[PDB]
Amino acid sequence: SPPILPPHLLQVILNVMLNHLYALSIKDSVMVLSATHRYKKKYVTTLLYKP
Amino acid sequence: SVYTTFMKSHRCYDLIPTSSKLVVFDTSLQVKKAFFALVTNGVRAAPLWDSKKQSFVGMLTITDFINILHRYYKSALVQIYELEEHKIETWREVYKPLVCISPNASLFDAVSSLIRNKIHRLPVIDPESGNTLYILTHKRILKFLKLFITEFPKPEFMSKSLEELQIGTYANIAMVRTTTPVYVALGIFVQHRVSALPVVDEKGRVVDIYSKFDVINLAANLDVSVTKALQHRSHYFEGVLKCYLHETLEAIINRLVEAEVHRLVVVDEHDVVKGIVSLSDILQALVLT
Amino acid sequence: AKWHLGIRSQSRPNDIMAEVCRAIKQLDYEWKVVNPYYLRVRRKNPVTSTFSKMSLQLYQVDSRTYLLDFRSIDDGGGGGGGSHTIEFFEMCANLIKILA
Ligand SMILES: Nc1ncnc2c1ncn2[C@@H]1O[C@H](COP(=O)(O)O)[C@@H](O)[C@H]1O
Ligand SMILES: Nc1ncnc2c1ncn2[C@@H]1O[C@H](COP(=O)(O)O)[C@@H](O)[C@H]1O
Ligand SMILES: Nc1ncnc2c1ncn2[C@@H]1O[C@H](COP(=O)(O)O)[C@@H](O)[C@H]1O
Repeated sequence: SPPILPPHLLQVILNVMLNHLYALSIKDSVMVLSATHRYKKKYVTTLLYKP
Repeated sequence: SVYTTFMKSHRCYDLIPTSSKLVVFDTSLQVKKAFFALVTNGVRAAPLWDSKKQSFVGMLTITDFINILHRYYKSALVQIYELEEHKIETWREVYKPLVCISPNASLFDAVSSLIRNKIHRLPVIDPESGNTLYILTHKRILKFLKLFITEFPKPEFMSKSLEELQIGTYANIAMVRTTTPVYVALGIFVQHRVSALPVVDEKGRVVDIYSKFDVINLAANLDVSVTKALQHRSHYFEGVLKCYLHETLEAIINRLVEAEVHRLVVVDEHDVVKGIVSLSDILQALVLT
Repeated sequence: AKWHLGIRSQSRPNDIMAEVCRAIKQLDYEWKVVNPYYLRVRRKNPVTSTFSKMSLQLYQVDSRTYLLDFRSIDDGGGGGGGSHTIEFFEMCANLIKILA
């Protein structure tokens, strides 16, 4: 049986998680994906809007 | 010059916040969803990703939203309603190569790049990963220069008045009256390619300011007056930030940075507008000393 | 906005890993089975000729529910004038598509 979700690996975010894929519920055939990445000591959360 | 030496000795990376958000649009995205995504995310520009070419190809900013709204308004009067389902790629086709900068490039290169290309948005793109890291602005740069440069040695010109330096624009100032429709504002924006318009009265006294930024609030109606549109003023407003010709570069730079606006309205004793001093003028003057 | 981590399913863990191998094989990506519940997948960009890598890890979050996690691997990947990050999103989007 698969490992249990790590406690800090949040299942849902409302408005260790580095490099992890998050996504909004698809709507209007448009998909919105997100993730936070690191460049040296700078972090950026990128959202991509893709039909 | 101290500014020139500082800019040349620092990388763009140094300007990047510890944490930020970046919004990217696939160019197949419909324009109407693109601009609703800007508003929702409270962002003013978005890199464009061309999936077929597998690379960034341009930027989508508030200026484009304004171009498109203006076109939409005119076309509608002639029963043309196509801009709706337009994809970003198709609207780009209807009509500016991507200009970007590596995080390892100097601050000097960043500034030159913004001035030379007459843009307000400069994506910092890592050549190794290919990722956009951050979007650089005039505002961010000036704040950084003000914060990280020692007060002394202080260049003599920092103590010179606007009158002496002749920084900014003092002729043909695009302005609107309080009784001016939003759609007339758009036409002025599009024609003059100017980031904001002072709102004056009968005698020419500034009483408000209408920025390109105050327009995108409308993607979340173009008939209302400029005054009426500036009532959904989301942020606490103390009135119009202005300056006088006798004031020094130093005082003006300090005012700009502390207030975090893109320009001041130059005015006389009677609050009559005489010119504009923008971060564009400031940064240019500093890069040419 | 409500953001969800990866994707959830209520099929059997074995069944889930089966479908993801098939989705992978369909896109013609390469994949390596580390654990029964952990896969590394590689892909060469048709345009930029660069390679991109990511992890697929299956977690249990419920008694009846499982969560497939996507993670990008910072192995010096992408950068072909492409974007490691954007290309990560696209690999995922394609996979998520084939599923559903
Ligand atoms: N870094 C950039 N590279 C290419 N085009 C840009 C860039 N920044 C802005 N633009 C475009 O130039 C025009 C002026 O935008 P702005 O400078 O945001 O007022 C808009 O049509 C933008 O889409
Ligand atoms: N309302 C305006 N009327 C005329 N010129 C302006 C106005 N706003 C800005 N400028 C000038 O246009 C150039 C770009 O400024 P900005 O649009 O603020 O980046 C600067 O040289 C400004 O002095
Ligand atoms: N000189 C100014 N005085 C007062 N408010 C301003 C001034 N310039 C910009 N603003 C406001 O500040 C916000 C940001 O505009 P901008 O400076 O164009 O980024 C907008 O809502 C403007 O209406």
